[PDB]
Order: sequence, then structure tokens, then C-alpha cells
Amino acid sequence: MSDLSNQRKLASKVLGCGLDRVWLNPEASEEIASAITREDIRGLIEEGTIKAKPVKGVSRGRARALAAKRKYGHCKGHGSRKGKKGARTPKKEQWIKKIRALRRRLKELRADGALDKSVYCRLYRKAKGGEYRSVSHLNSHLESEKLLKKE
Amino acid sequence: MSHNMKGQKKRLAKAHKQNTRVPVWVIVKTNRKVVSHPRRRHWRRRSLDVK
Amino acid sequence: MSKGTSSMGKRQKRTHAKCRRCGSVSFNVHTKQCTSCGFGKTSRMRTYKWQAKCKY
RNA sequence: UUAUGCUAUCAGGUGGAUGGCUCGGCUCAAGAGCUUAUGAAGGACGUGCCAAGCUGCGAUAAGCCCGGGGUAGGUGCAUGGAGCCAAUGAACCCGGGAUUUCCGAAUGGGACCUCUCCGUAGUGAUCAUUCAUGAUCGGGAACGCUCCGAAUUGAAA
RNA sequence: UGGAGGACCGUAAACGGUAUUGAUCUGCAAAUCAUUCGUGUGACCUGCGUCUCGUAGUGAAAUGCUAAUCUAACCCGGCA
RNA sequence: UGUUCGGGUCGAAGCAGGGCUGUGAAGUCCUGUGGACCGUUCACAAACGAAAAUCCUGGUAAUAGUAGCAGCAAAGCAGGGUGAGACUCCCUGCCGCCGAAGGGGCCAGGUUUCCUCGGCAAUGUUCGUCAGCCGAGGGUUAGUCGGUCCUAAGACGUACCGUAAUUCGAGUACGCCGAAAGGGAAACAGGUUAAUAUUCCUGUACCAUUUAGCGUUUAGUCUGACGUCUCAGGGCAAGCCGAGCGGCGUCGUCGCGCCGUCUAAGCAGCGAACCCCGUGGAGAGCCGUAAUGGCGAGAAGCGGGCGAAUCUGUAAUGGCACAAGUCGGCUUCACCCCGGGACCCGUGAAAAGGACAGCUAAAUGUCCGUACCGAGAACUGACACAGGUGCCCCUAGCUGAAAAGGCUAAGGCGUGUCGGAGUAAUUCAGUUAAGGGAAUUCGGCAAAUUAGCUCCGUAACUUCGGGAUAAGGAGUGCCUGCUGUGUAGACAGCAGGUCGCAGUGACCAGGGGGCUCUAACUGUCUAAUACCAACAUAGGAGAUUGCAAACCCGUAAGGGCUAG
RNA sequence: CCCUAACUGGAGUCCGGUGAAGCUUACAUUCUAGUGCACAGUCUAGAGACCUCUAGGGGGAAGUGAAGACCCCGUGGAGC
RNA sequence: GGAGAUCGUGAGCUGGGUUUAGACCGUCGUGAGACAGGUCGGUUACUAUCUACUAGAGGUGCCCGAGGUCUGCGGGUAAGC
RNA sequence: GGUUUGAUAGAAACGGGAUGUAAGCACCAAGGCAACGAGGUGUUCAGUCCGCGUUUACUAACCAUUCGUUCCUUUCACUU
Ligand SMILES: [Mg+2]
Ligand SMILES: [Mg+2]
Ligand SMILES: [Mg+2]
Ligand SMILES: [Mg+2]
Ligand SMILES: [Mg+2]
Ligand SMILES: [Mg+2]
Ligand SMILES: [Mg+2]
Ligand SMILES: [Mg+2]
Ligand SMILES: [Mg+2]
Ligand SMILES: [Mg+2]
Ligand SMILES: [Mg+2]
Ligand SMILES: [Mg+2]
Ligand SMILES: [Mg+2]
Ligand SMILES: [Mg+2]
Ligand SMILES: [Zn+2]
Repeated sequence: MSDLSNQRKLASKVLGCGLDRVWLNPEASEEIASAITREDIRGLIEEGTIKAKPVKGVSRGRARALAAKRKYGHCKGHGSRKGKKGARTPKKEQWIKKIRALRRRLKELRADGALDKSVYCRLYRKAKGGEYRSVSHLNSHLESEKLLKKE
Repeated sequence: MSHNMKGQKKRLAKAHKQNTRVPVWVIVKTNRKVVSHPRRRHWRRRSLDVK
Repeated sequence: MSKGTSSMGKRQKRTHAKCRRCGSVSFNVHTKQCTSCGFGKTSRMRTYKWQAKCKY
């Protein structure tokens, strides 16, 4: 065996893997020592005297199970929050989703026909003003104050 | 990467060619009276002012 | 930075190029004149009597 | 065999003084004294069979042609190998011609680009005439003529 | 709901340079290192280009800075 | 030097050591070395006599086999080779370092340091068979990548004029230069070498100028072409999840974990917002947005037109262990397209080029750069320098608000180039400490305490904005089952059980309060002993001047303020 | 801090390799008193002392670095 | 209790004051500047050659060769107040 | 200090100690249609460890060199 650094570099270029990811077989040092061209290195790789050691990734099973538990609603107590509220849920997004839901519900109630123009305008501006906190809340007020034209 | 014109590269080529050991037959003919010239340098030392 | 070795790292530009008429590295790239032979300033060559002792 | 040391002499190492030699320097005297647009001095790059520097030379590139002198060797500083040239008179010296890259007074335009653009192949700027043509520009060791023009110092301030 | 401000906190991003009167003080360094600190959407930091200079320039002004030189820079000459 | 008399290869000068003479400066002789020149009488000359100048140049001691080869990144061990020689060079296994920089891309700068072979006197803080070192040879291929082209601040040239005069001086006219990060006609995938590759080769393309043929302008407009902050919508590289298929690992028990499951430009097709047009007839009000808002000067609604990224097909046969090569879903910045709003005693470039009249064919597309580094070893600081230039532009999984800190991938390294041994004092930097708790000291200097998030609660004073995270209290882990908002990603809340001395369990992470002086505040400052009460500032006041002005530069020609 | 103690990593101590610089008229194993330009290892009179080496902190060598920055002088300068 | 030892002791430490360069207040000066008045800020260099001392070793001297056990010329003490 | 004529150091077993009841297995567990399930109880004063002692030659204290002659000379009372 001799200085085999040159063949190391050549095999890394041919294979495309990093230098330490090349595995030079230690029983074939005499035969690898005679490999000086790209064609010879390809022949050696085909014969099996060279190869690339597999990359060891980062496993993700543990985090995967933890994520399943969190998605169920656990492992998220007060002792795990470390960022200010608002950094976990910006207020503008909350308002946007709320108001879009309310407007789509009112629009569909107008579209099907169970809500005339006057009450529609009043309820639109009222929801703009912030008197309903959710779609079920709006449905409760609509079914209480009778402003829908259900029959 | 120091994009050069033709003349700068020409002068760089000359300054490269000047780094040569004096020929052995010169040392034989002059009887060990010529063993060096004042044009020898090294790349990681005093910068040349060729450019 | 400091006035010594700390501000000598910004020493990457050049102020004098190489002169065509005399071959000396003395051509000011801002004023466009050779500070050794006077190229660019004039068609004559720069010489001053204070470049030598009074010859007596 | 008293160690570590002290003094003196001898042999050797290191070092480069002294002496001898010297194609170099310096001073005085006698001569001689301009050159360049027919492209100078100076510079860059190239040029040798083995060639890095200096010297010479210019893509005909340590060189080519002619006339005279000189006579048997030649191939620079720089006696190495292998070759070539030479009685068709070489090498060398004196006189006269040829080739003479790019920059440079640099002059078709342009230069932190010694190269580049259009090629309309190129009279740049200022001048004189008969408007054919002609003149000036840069360099030169000191000497020469015209014009502008200090202070240190002395007076013991 | 909205998203203003020579606003706030904060990175060993960037810029600065308080205290240790620490380490080093023939040093890694002819001014650096470690911890602790100040600003961090603006009178902000910065690359490249260009301009302003010696009885002159530039200076939110200390006689600061103008190539390790500044209560008048540097090279040569007057000059032995 | 002039002159008289001589010596020397049978051994001159010079050098080392001795004998004799002279008070002495010094002379002469002897021995060893040396291998070619040297004296003397009478006179005359001078670049004529050294122990000292923190003297100058060269050589060389002691200090001394001493300091340094530690501090910010404590890194190596086993087995096998090569070789005269192995802690240090090579291969495999284990153990480690950085992992939003020590990785990748490249400017300026460097200039052959790049690759192969042969060496180890010097260089490398040790050795060395190694090397950015030494010797020989080799290596950079462009119509599409840049320069080249346009102009910005601003330079330079010729002329005119000034100056005793110029190589000097402001302006005017005409030119010409100035950006490898501004504007900009056009190319992608794969292969090949030891070192070059959108450059060479295979395939598939595209763009200009000229010539020939076949036709024609609208020629005046648009684009190039523009600030700071903030926000909606769409798309996508990266990322993640599920099913099938092919490999690798583990296997004391289980059946999980990782890698792959690919595909460019070009060409053809479609089009979201804004905008334009034809209808329409809305008010004791209707239509909308995340938000501002719109409307008889014509809303809602209904039709049509111009109009994006990206997407679909082809290119589809290239590469892959010709091994598989099939599908779905979520999210999406820091990248692309499109639109709205706010702000200004700030208004946020110009020109070349391109579009509107082109289509077909052949020919032409010159010149220069292209290797490698781009930094704790290729630059700069005299160095293989802990500084600076470059943190200039980019970066995967988990925890987490996060590009913080910690732990790991890919990639790069064990060279922030001395080792062995393990035993004193002392020293640099850390961990802990009974009882007391500033008694230390000029002075709580130094170190410790506190620290995330949610909820409750919050004083004097006040320019009514603040003070304010005031102060002061309580909760936080894991498991089982759920509820609410939302299109979703996700976010918020609950009930029961349970462990420990301790649940932001490590990393990260304010000690607080009171009374005075001083400067209003944010900002600037003696680069290398002074970051302050000093300078600046908004606010207040005063003075000059009606423009051929006040103030100022120049010897003049002419200029700054002043496109006022 | 009373009042310090134990422990950890890097140096130091010991061994191998590499390998500098700065003080130096000469000698030098000292201590006490006197004398002396009045602040002596070297003079005068006593007292002590066998030589070499290693480690250690700095009492002395008016220790080293450096033609005093404080004061005066010069018919010396510069700025204001 | 008071004094001495270079008002002992910075190649041991500290840097509070005084004694540089910056700035403020008062008083002087027409002014540059000054105070013997006050206040805020402001770099502490060195690898030990000789000697002295504290400890640890190797020699040589005296001596039959070696080993052991003692004496005690001397030195020290505050060993207790 | 010891060195076979031996308990000097180490291994093995035991005594004396430190911590706090190991892994797997079984039963129960708030629950869940199920899968799963933090955790508790038993095996279990358990497991893990000891820079301390006792017994015991089980391995290593083996094998040697050197001074107590100036060195050669027959300058010797030696010895071929
Ligand atoms: Mg300076
Ligand atoms: Mg003269
Ligand atoms: Mg005078
Ligand atoms: Mg901050
Ligand atoms: Mg002078
Ligand atoms: Mg002398
Ligand atoms: Mg890490
Ligand atoms: Mg070496
Ligand atoms: Mg141009
Ligand atoms: Mg060491
Ligand atoms: Mg202030
Ligand atoms: Mg002020
Ligand atoms: Mg006088
Ligand atoms: Mg002292
Ligand atoms: Zn010149």
C-alpha cells in the first residue's frame, strides 16, 4: 500500500460523493494503486473495489410521535410556551379569518333567499362593528330575533 | 479574479518565465562563477510591481 | 479601526498605474499624469534642477 | 586521574585582517562637437539547439547585402555537449545599404486598457505661398541669451 | 378594527468601545483577546466610483484627522 | 619623488614566537610558515602614527541548551502498509471538531500557488518517506458567460481669453471618456479530462448585421424608468406526511429507521387583479374591503375586450446497481407576479436600446478574460500573524418566538502544526462551601441574587403622552378522554389520574426601591491613557442686503452662494 | 470579609526535539563600623567563609529600559 | 505608648490625593491665558547575570575498609503571655 | 521496606462500607369498541460499585551487571 490520496480524490469526483464517503477496500490496495485514470476508476467501481458509504440521516420517528400527541391537543401546557402571545398567533390573522367566515355566511344567507336587503345591510355593518364572535353566535341571534325569512 | 487585459497578462507571463534556475551547462562552462541571477523570487513574498 | 495594523487590511486598491512612456509605476489614475516623467501633463520630459546638488 | 576552574604556550575549527597583484576610478591637458515627421532619445515585448540575467538585434530578430583591409580558423560576457559555417576567402575591422513589432514629439479616434475602434489605407495643432508644396513640435554632460525671484546666515539681538 | 414613532427589548448580523483599572506587555497584535456593556427603521451602517490638501483642506470643535508623522504633512534643494 | 649604493626562487613582503641593542619612539637577527618582490646615502613631499567620540562597518561571546513552541477551537487510539529510518505519510474500524460557519458561490487582490512524476541541504515553531518547499513536464477552446455598447457624479482634449511666461488659470463652444454590483438581443440538459467547460462532443434551440427575393409605416406615443413604510391575493424552490416498489442497517425482544422512486431550455395552449366598452336604473339607502371606501358627474347585476407569474402537453430519450422508475396530500419563506393604503418645509437619475411591418433563403458573428485561492496557510499588516478586506451573497432535522443557545445531517477537518510522564510550591480560568451577612474597601470593585410565558394587581409625580415589565402575588411536568374558533395549517380551554427535594427541571433568560446635583431628549467626540456636565440640536433674539445687492475666492480672465 | 479549605482544566516542576533576545571596564563567597564629592562587595580595622549543583520568592547591586517631561540657563525655536 | 529603618517596604500590591493633555463654577486680565480655590474624567514596563536568604542533593578534606550507637564545640527559642 | 528460606504489589472469594430496591416477567391502573396506558405492587434491604481489611503463592519480585584492582607494563609479588 502506498499514498492513495490521489485515487481518493478521483473516486470522489467520479462518484460525486464527499471525500470521506468513499470506501477504498483495504485488501485491494495493490490493484487500486494502479488506477490513475477515470476509466480505470469506473472499472474499479463496477468490479466493487470502490463504493460510497451510505449517508446517515437524522431520524425523525420520536418527533413524529410527539407531533401526533400535540396534534391531539396534549404536551402544550403553560410550561411549554416560551414566546409571547401574538408571536404564536398574530391578531390580524384571527380577525381576518373571523370576518371572512362571517361575511361568507351572511352572503350565502342572502344568496339562497332567506334574508332581505335591509336586514342584510344592518347585519353586515353590525358584524363589521364586532358584535358577533363566531358563526354559531350569529346563527343564534338570527334564529332568536327572527330576522331570517325561513318558512 | 483580476480580469486582465492583453498587456498585463503579457507582462505576467514574462515575470513567470524569469523564475528559472540557471542552466547546469552554464555552471559547468563558467566554472562555478555564475550560480544565480537577481530575478529569482517567490510568489508568497514581496509582490511584483509588474502590473 | 486603529491607525496601525488594523486599518492596513483595506489596502486593496491602487493609486498609481504603469506609465507608457517610461515604464515606471508612477501614473496617477485620478489626475492622469505620470509623477516621474510628466507623461500626460506635457510633451516634454519632467526635469528639475533640485534633483541634484548645486554643482559647486 | 582534584571535580567545576585560573594563567601561559602549542595543534585544529570559525573568520576574513595584513601583504603582493589589479582590463576599475579620479584629476589635468590636446582635440572634436549637434540630432529628430525619410519618425529621434527612452521604454515594453520578443529573439539562441540545449539560454535564467546582462549585451546585441527586430517576425530577414547575438542577425542579411556590397566595396576595401586580413588570413586560417569561427560560433558575445562565459574554453560544456552535439552540430553547423569557412579557400565560392569566413571570423574580425573601416565605409555604404536593407529589414526595422508596439508605445513614445506620437500625429485618424480612445487609454487605473503599451493595446484597442472605424477602417472612409487616415495632411494631429499652429502657420507661409504661386495654393504644386514647405516650416515648427522632442532630445542633448555642462557652456549661452532673455524674463520672474527667497530664507537660513553676518551685523555676536 | 388600524399600524404611527430621530418609540421599546434584543443576536459575537452590523456599528461602537463603558468596567474588569482582568490576560498579554522582547505580545497573536508597533493597540489585540475574554467576560461585562451602548445603538440596532434611522441626524442609521456599508461596497464601488468621484471631488476637496499644506499658512491649505476637512472637522456635531478634541488643536481632532490629512498613508504607524500634525500648535503647520511628506520628498529633494538652500545645506558641509 | 629626485639621487647614490645594493638584496631576492641557494627563497622577498607579510604572519606567530623568541635573542640583542637603544632612556624611548623603534631597529636588527634567529626559528616555523610563505612563494615574489624589497631596501639604503643625501634631500623633498603628504589622502602620514588611535584606546576612548550612547564613534562607523564586519566578525563573534556571555546570557544559554535558557525563554518560547499553553490561555480564544484541551484529539486521538488499534490493526495493516510503504520506507535505510514512522507520535507526525497512506488504507480500514472506533472516538472527536464546525454545522445560519471552520460548508457552498464569487468581487478586489494574488499571479502558476493548479495537475502528474522525482527529491528532502534550506522553508514548515518538533520529526517527516509529507508539503502552498526544491527540479522536470503538462494544463485555461465562447455569436448566447462577462468586458466591449449607453449614460450618472465627474474627468480629459482642441479652440477662444488671461499670465512676464508655461507643463499654469475659471468660464464658453465643440468633442471625448467615466459602472466586471446602474440600463442591457440571444442556450439548455447530459457526457468527456489528471488538471477546461452554459466554451469541447450528442441532442434539441435561439438572436442579430449584410446580400437576394416578396410587401409596407401610425412617426408620434409607449417602454427602458425608478423613494420609505405597511398589507391582501396567486404561484413556486426548499420542507413534511400517507400508500406501493427496490436497496442498506438493526435483530437480547420488537419491527422499525434511512436512501431512491428522476427529466432542462425551446415550442403550443389557458389566464387572476387592475383597466376599457354595451346595457342596467339604486336612496326615509344600497354595494363592498384585512383596511381606507363607491354611488344619478350613474351603484348592484348582466355581457364583451386587452391582460402574469405559474400550470398542461411535447422536447422523450438522456442519465439510474437497463434496481425500482407509480401516486396522492399539507405547508411555503428569505424568491416571482399583481393590487391597495399611508408619509414627506425630503418628491425619490439619465441615455443607448426595444414596440408599433415584416416573411423566405444562404452567408457572416472579429477582439480580450477563462487554471487555482478568495482566507485561523494562496489578499493586506516584514511572517504558514487570534487583526482587517468578505458575513459580500446563500444554507437541512429536533427543542424553541427565532438565522438565539444546545444536540445531529450533507460538506470540510483531527494542521486555530511539538510530544512523553502524572509529583511539589506558585500562577491563568472555573465548581462548591458550616455560622455570620458589607463588619472588607477611597467606593458593594469583583462575584452572587432575579430571569420565559399566562392571570391578578400596580404608587408619588406628570408637559396628561407617561411613569410601567412599577412595586407585589399565584400557576407551569407527564398520562387518559375531550370541547370551542377556523376552509386549513394551527390556536385556545377543560375533566380525571400520577411522579419527583425540585416541572421556563439542562440551554437561554431584568435584582428592585427612595432622596439629591447636572444636561431637556435621540445624536457627536481626543484612531493608541479622557464616551463626560463638553459639541450638536429643536426653540428664542439680534444684524446686513431689493439682486449690476450683502458676504467671499482670483494677479487677471472670471467665479462660490445661485437652476437661489 | 471574620479565615480560609477541598477539587477541576491550562502552565510551572521532570524527560525527548527545536531554539532566541536584552543590562556586560575588570575581578567578585560576604557582614559590621569608619573614611571618602557627606548613600563602599573592591579603601581602613575587625568578623566570617570547604567547592559544585537544583528549586523558590524578589531584600541589595543607589538592578535594566531612556542624553528628565519638574526648576533654571541659551542676546536657541514654534504657535497664539 | 511614642518613634527609627532612603519620612522601612510600587523588578510586592493599591491608585483614593497631588502633578500632563478635556470641560464647568468663582475671582483676576482688554485678550491669549492664570489661581497658590473648588468639582467630574484620566495606560502602572522587565524571561534574575552577581550577591543574600529559605530548603533539597553530589563531591573533596579528616580517616586502616564498612556499619551501628553516642558525645556535644556551637546555633535557636516567648513557647508560653 | 521486600525479594521464594516470601504476604511486597495485583487477581479470586469473604468481612466492612456507598446508594436506594436493577432489567425482564406476572397482576392492577384513570380511561379507551379497540390498540395503547403515565404509574403502582411482587420477584427484591434488590442491582451496581469500593484509590479499605482477611485468607490464599493463583501471576509478577526472575535474569543479571557494577564498586570494594590507577591501567598497561612483566613501570609488576604477580601467574603460562
Ligand atoms: Mg496618522
Ligand atoms: Mg547649478
Ligand atoms: Mg545676527
Ligand atoms: Mg437595543
Ligand atoms: Mg534639508
Ligand atoms: Mg580600534
Ligand atoms: Mg455541534
Ligand atoms: Mg525541520
Ligand atoms: Mg464607455
Ligand atoms: Mg507540554
Ligand atoms: Mg445629554
Ligand atoms: Mg453647549
Ligand atoms: Mg546672555
Ligand atoms: Mg522594592
Ligand atoms: Zn512616465
